[PDB]
Amino acid sequence: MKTVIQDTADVYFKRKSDGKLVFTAEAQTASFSQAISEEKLRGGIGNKPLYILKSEKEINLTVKNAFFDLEWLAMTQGETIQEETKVKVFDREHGLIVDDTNKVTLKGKPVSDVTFYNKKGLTYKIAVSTDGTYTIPTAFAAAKDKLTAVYQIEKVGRRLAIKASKFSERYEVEYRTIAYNPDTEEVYSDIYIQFPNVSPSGEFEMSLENGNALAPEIKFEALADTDTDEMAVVIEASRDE
Amino acid sequence: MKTVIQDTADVYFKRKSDGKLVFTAEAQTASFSQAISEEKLRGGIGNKPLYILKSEKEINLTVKNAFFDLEWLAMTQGETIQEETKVKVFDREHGLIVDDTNKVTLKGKPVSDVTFYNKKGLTYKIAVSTDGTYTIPTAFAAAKDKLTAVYQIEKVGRRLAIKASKFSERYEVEYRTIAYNPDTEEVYSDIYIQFPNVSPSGEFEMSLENGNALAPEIKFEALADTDTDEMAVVIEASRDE
Amino acid sequence: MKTVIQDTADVYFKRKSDGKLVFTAEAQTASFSQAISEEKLRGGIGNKPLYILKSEKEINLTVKNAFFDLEWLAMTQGETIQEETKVKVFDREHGLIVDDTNKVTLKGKPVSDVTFYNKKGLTYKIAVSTDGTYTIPTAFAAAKDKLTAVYQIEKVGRRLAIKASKFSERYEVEYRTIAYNPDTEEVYSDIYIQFPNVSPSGEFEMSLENGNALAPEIKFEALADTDTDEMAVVIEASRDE
Amino acid sequence: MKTVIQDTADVYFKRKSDGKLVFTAEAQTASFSQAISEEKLRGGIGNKPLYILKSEKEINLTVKNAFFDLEWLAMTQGETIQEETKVKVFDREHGLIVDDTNKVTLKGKPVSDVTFYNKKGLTYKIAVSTDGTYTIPTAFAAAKDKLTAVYQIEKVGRRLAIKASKFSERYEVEYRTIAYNPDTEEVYSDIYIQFPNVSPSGEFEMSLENGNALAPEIKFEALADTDTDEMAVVIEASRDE
Amino acid sequence: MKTVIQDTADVYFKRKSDGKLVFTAEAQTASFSQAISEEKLRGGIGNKPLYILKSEKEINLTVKNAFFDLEWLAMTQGETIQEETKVKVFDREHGLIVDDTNKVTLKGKPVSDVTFYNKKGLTYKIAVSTDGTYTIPTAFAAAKDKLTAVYQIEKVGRRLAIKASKFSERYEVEYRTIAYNPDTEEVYSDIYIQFPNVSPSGEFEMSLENGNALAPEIKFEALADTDTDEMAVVIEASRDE
Amino acid sequence: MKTVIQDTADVYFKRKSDGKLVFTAEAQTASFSQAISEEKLRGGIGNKPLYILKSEKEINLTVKNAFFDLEWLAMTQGETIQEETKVKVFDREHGLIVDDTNKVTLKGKPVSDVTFYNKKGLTYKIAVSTDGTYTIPTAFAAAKDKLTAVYQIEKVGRRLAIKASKFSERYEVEYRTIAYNPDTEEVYSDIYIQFPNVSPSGEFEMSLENGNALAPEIKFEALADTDTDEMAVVIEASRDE
Amino acid sequence: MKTVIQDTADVYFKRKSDGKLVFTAEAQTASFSQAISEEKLRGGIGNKPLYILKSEKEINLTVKNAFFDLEWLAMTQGETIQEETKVKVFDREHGLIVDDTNKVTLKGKPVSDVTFYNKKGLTYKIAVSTDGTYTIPTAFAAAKDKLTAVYQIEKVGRRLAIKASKFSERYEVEYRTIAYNPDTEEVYSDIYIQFPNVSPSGEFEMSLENGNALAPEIKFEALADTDTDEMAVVIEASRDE
Amino acid sequence: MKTVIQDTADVYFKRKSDGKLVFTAEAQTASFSQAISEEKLRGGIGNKPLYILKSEKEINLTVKNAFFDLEWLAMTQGETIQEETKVKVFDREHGLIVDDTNKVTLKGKPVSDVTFYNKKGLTYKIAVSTDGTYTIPTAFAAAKDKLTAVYQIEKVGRRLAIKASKFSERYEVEYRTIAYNPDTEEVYSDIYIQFPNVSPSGEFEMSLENGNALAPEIKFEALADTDTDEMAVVIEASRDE
Repeated sequence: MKTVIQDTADVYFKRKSDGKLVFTAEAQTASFSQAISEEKLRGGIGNKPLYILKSEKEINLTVKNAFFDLEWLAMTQGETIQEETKVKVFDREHGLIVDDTNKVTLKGKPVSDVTFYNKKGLTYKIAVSTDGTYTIPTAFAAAKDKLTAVYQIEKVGRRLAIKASKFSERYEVEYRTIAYNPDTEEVYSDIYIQFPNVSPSGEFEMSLENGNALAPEIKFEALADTDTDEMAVVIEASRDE
Repeated sequence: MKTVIQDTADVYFKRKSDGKLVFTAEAQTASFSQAISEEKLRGGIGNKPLYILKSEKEINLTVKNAFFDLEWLAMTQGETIQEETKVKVFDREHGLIVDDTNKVTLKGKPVSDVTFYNKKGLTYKIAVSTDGTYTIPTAFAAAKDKLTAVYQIEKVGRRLAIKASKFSERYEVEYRTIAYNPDTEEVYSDIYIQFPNVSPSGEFEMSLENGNALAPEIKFEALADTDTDEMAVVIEASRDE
Repeated sequence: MKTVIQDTADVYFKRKSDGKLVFTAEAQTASFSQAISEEKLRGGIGNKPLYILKSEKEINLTVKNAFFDLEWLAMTQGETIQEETKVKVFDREHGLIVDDTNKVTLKGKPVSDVTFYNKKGLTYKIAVSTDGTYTIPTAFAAAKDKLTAVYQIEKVGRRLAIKASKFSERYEVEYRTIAYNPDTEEVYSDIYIQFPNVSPSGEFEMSLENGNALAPEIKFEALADTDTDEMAVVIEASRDE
Repeated sequence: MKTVIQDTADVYFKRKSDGKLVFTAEAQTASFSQAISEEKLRGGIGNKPLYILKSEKEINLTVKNAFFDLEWLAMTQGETIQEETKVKVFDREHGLIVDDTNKVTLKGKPVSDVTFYNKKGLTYKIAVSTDGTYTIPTAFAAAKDKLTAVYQIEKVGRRLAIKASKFSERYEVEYRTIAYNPDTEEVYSDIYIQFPNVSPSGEFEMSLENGNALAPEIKFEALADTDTDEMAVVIEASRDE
Repeated sequence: MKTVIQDTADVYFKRKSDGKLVFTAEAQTASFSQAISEEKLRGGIGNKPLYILKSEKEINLTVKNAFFDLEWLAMTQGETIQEETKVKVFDREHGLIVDDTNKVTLKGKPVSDVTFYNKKGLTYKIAVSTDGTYTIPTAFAAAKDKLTAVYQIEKVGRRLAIKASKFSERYEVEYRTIAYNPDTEEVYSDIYIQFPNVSPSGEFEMSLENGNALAPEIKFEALADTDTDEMAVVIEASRDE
Repeated sequence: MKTVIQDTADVYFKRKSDGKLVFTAEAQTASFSQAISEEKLRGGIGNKPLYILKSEKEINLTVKNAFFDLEWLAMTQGETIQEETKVKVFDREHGLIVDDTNKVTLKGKPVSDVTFYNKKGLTYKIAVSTDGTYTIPTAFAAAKDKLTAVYQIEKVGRRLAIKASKFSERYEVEYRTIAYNPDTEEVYSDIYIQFPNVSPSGEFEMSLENGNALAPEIKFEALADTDTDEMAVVIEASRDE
Repeated sequence: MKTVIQDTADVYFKRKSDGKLVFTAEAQTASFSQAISEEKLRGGIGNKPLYILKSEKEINLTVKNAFFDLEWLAMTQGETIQEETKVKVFDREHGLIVDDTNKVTLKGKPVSDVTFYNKKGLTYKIAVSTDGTYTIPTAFAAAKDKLTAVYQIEKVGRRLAIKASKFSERYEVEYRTIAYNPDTEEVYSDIYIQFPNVSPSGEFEMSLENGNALAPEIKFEALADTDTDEMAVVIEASRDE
Repeated sequence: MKTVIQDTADVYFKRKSDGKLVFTAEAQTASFSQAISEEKLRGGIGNKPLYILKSEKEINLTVKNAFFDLEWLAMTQGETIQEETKVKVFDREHGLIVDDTNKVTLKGKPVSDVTFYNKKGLTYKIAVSTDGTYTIPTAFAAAKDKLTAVYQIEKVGRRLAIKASKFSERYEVEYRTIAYNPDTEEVYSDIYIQFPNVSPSGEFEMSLENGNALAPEIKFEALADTDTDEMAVVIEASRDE
């Protein structure tokens, strides 16, 4: 019976090392693609084909969500997130007014060497002062001027490390979607697609566009189950259960 | 006479072994492509080619429909759709309330472990309780909290299997489209593009995106016929004869 | 908890030799991408164990701004910016009128020879005259006609030479962005991406087309740190801690 | 400082062979690109990237004007335009009336074979007639019908021949543009880019579309100077000096 | 000399196909608004305009009448008015009182079913009431209540179908205006804005607004006649004849 | 100083080719506009507005008089008034009474087919009767009725043609107005707005409405001067000097 | 608390360099509007909209006065008033009684060609001389008849200059309005609206009609400040307490 | 049944982040609008026939008050109001009489600069004088005259900052209104409209006309709830309960 599919799929992930379950109900794209190649045998005067050898197969999976979480990034690297880490980040203060004594006051807690910029693009590089007041040369900026400061601070958070010697883990995936009857407009069937023995391929892109959304990508490549030689199964149920 | 084409084509199939005329008249795209490659032999002082050798042709077919059928994906593979098979799928139930005596009531019928998710993110693996209720611990959710449950259940339906198997059966594809007269507007002729020996290959792509129009995509490669040494025939049949 | 990221990160560049700080709070695009090398351990029935061989990791960075700064040009070609340098540039004059005695007046200060063009299109090349008035041949121009003049003048300003010597130095790069709470659209956390050992790369396209802004684009590419074996660090710092 | 560029550039070409200078004040695209061959050194466990190998620094130039001028595309192809030459061109005549004697009369001076087309799309292949009168076959058309004709004529004009020949001519190129101050909306700087020792590499591309401007394109390749190992210089001149 | 005009043009429409004439009546509004669309070509610094590529013109007409006639909708559609066509409409019979035995009669010659509405708005659909009796159930209404009845009858009259394709029958418009002497204040000239080969355009609007006249409006687009290119002609006459 | 303006008009046009100063007259409306294409450059977190890109500065002109003159239609389309051209116009006559012999006598001079309208809506199209008497068909009407006739006649007068070709005439325009001092309500300043190098464009619009004297509308477009690069000049005078 | 506003606002303008101050105390309208870009984030089964995904922001200002000040046009175009400049203007004279002996006495000081117009309306381009009376061509008019003349004079005053390439600078704007207590009707608070870093926008309409005042209109677009990221400040202060 | 509504609605706002309730009792307009968008899937051959797909709904809310309150536009831009803050405002005195010498006094506390204007219109800037006396050049104005002064002062009040990187939060809304009866005219029902999960879109327009009341306007955009899949609910009632 011909159907019409118009939604995305609910995607279920399972880890074949411990038994974790990661699910997504806000998917934006769920796709799977196939590829097959064959070889032919030829010989004799005129390399006419004499046989058709075995055809090989490969299957790829792509999943794109509409949210962001660090678990999707931890999946593609195989490295555990570390809670409560002390990191060193950058910070910037704008609109600082010098006094007639050529001194500015910093409201932050500078850690590294402080950098000062003025309205012409010149740079000053001055170490951390104890009392928060610095001395600025008269050639840099005159009294009643505007300066900006850049420095570093300590913060607390979570950490994920993208190393060069960590590609890990093997998963199992399921897709679920619905299919409609094209005559009475009612939902007719539920379609399930099962992939056992998949491996996460390293193809990552984080584009922080102007506006827009993130929509992370995750990509898998399918293998064959050892017990029963299957790579993907498609089940078309019905509303007769 | 020069004409105008502004519509898609019907994509009749027919297997050679046994007559199974597969029909589709609600197509969205039908495309045909040709490429030619060539090799040469080099020579003496000037590296000029001497004589031609090993020139080949290759014709590729692409069909994109608008509806969806499981007998359209069984053509790329070589397996068969096994009716009436009992399978295992995931299931999800949102919004379970924990009562005063730290218990939750389950409305489904699991055939595996039950995974519970709280409002920030966590896991709890418990086994099937024949009574129907489950005792959530105290450190997970206290009372008047909303939890999510994920199971595995059983269902009956059609079941395909994408294996690495032998694809043998060859088909006879034929397209049909009508052409219009630019001067006065009525049909002038019908255009047929009959491929005489085609072999399932190339690739497949199922992209489930959150809009609509799944548009299943299939490709084929046309090989030279044995008796007539043909690959594709283009026919223009006028409506005046 | 899942969040929504709709913004462009602020970028910070720091040279690892001295510590020059160049930042941008006006960026339009900031992205990084990953790549890996994949192959299969396969062959057929004999090599039934199929396994994915993963090797080699690539991390690339691209930043697109909206203003123009010459420090970005100086970064990709390691060379200090010469300042207050006398140079020679072209300058043209339009709409000059020939007098009765075939003598035109130039109000510029030429250095090289002077080239004169007429309205139909020719060229007269003459040397420099001290008083600033040049004789004109009778055939090339007539009385009360229109001419234009081109020469070279002297100007001062900055300079930066592109030599056939590859750049040097390595940069620490930081991206900073923010994430939003889904259910109640308030700011939840700040996300930092850090690259500790990253080299620039030469991929420039400085296209100046009419009616469009410049939007410079710079490309970096990452190498492993020699101690921690890292290439990038992703930090998610909550705003309530 | 951080300037804004929102306009194209005026270009200047000077030939180093004799003396010539050609400029543009109407260009539509001025582009300058750099390409460098980069490979990686791979090491121990995980095939980590450690060092980058750079070579082959090349610079290319792209100029697209708004007018069509035969002297400008003669730079990218080394030849000379032979003015005032006779040549053979194609000609087409429409709307011919045939009398009752199956006779047709042409106007013009054909030099080659005459081809006739009817209203259905058939071809007639009559040779040249001395008095410009032809006798169409009865089956081709009847009285009070309409036919069109194709033949060849001779014309006088210019002529440029594209061959396989070495040009070996050198130029000096200069680009000039203006740059505004973002917080005062006044012109702040003039930006010059200088290329000595350029050569006209041949990558011509000409596309004529349906109702669209042509914008001819010419490409150049910049080579290193043999006196100060420079390939391009960048100059920023402030109007306050 | 300085004609004053203070009236509305008396309009006449004529058709090419057969030549019937309409609008022997009084109008309210007439216009012939004219427009030109231009395309630019820009280049150089500042995007100065160089040359144009438009060569286009258009003329539009709008006529508004204070009366109603079915032919004014026949010119906005590609169809003819069919006459003596029996058609089905809706009638009504308001006012019914439920008695003890529920026996009330309807007058007329109904064809379709009758619907009855009470205070609670219950439908209680019944078939054709062949006699003048129909029952009422208790939950519908009590004794001595008020009901309203609706049904469908047949009528004979003129008809005008509206289809979704095809338009023909170019028209000729003449704005018969009258000019008055500025001094005498009596007819000085007779303005005859004639317009050959106009085409109807479908921008119809029909709204009824509680007692005000409908005042239908018709729109036209004027084209060059065949060869003379006289899309609009303005004629001034005199009373001196 | 601040002044109050209540009057208008005093508009002068002067031709550039020949000296023709037109309508030293009192008008109704005389406007003056300005348009600039502005686009916004955005970047950073939140896509903040930070610069405005401005170009394509244009100025238009609008004049509306109080009388209708064909000398003012000639400044929009370049086409000379073809004076004394015989033209074909329409004419209707009312109050025709049917006699007892089915005869209708026309006192006019018909030159085309005549159309008769009855009291109900029957249209009778008949050819020109040279005897001055018309035969009345029996089915058209009965005796002692009122009939209307419509036919074509010829007349003599002026004629202007609207084409779609060329406009190459230039003018200089000046506006004069009066401004009063607010504290005295006496005449203080004369304001002159002068536009050099104007060009007529076609944007005509005249609506003939009932009971309303029209205002013919004429539009122009100002263009940049060749030597002064000025579009409009605003001049304020003083009555005390 | 709750206030009632029924008045306009006093408007103050200040230039951000050489802070020229222009204020108005007789205004008619002071408004400002805000706009943002909206979208939707969707996903999952169905297309349920998840969140809003807000975007770029815009603020526009409009001021409408009741007097005429030349400085408003001088801030629409980034130019300066040039005081005490001598220019040429037009002049007209009616009521010229034609004196006998072919003389007409003048009363002004013509500087250019004098043009004469007769009763029926015709031209006559004479030239210039100290002829209190010129010499009439009896061909034109007769003695004791009417004549009108038009010529030019010289007058000194202020002037502006609208150039083809001019900016609009940047400004700070302030609106002041009063608020009322709704229970007792006494002035409670003063509301200030401060717009820093705004730019004038050129869309100027200046229509002069028959007794309609002039009512100027000026428009601004607001851009964010670099230091505080502020686009508008709304203060309720100056409360009489 | 059929009810007549002649009243406005009372509005309640509820912030789902801190538990803040905002209540309106003096409203003028409460509007609620709804739109449905549907796209259709099309097949091939001949025409492109149809199939109806799933549709989407959008709901908008609009509220208008009668009193001005700073909390209303504090929700469009989510940002708190800081109390008792120092601000700089403009001020001016009129009617200053110059002294006998040539000096004037000011009974205020200027901050930045004083810009004197005279009765004819001019400008004389001078820095702040500590003695409270200012000297004017005699050419600017003379003694026994009147001048005006404009400057800045400092004040203390409440303050709202409209920033370019801050949007609103999530809210819940309810409208209440009263219906009538068309026969007994007493009262029939209370109509409630409830909107969960709304978001205030920024479509802001506050204008200050002369002698016209100010009514602030607020807009919203409905989003479906995460539990009931609902956008807005309409609740009827009755007075008989």
